[PDB]
Amino acid sequence: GIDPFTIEPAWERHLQDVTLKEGQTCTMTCQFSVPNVKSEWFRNGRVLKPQGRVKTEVEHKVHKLTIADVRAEDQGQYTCKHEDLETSAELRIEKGELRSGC
Repeated sequence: GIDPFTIEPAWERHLQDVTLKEGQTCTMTCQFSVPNVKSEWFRNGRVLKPQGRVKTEVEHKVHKLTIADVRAEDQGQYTCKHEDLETSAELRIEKGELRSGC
């Protein structure tokens, strides 16, 4: 028969929409079927570069975006794209005092 034991690129777990308060470290993850491959990150359409708060990590299949001490400006629907295949999630900073304090 077929039995595809080989793993063709797939966005099996799409980027997840994270909502948090400022100052927290973010980690937006997504599962790209291919082991140890890199991808281009986009924040609101813009190519994301791991500068300052941002760190671009990659696991076996899952790709992660680490953002230490996030701000409301660190939002911007993140898209993890590997050439052809892409995924996206809206990053949301909630925020302030009401329902976002202690």
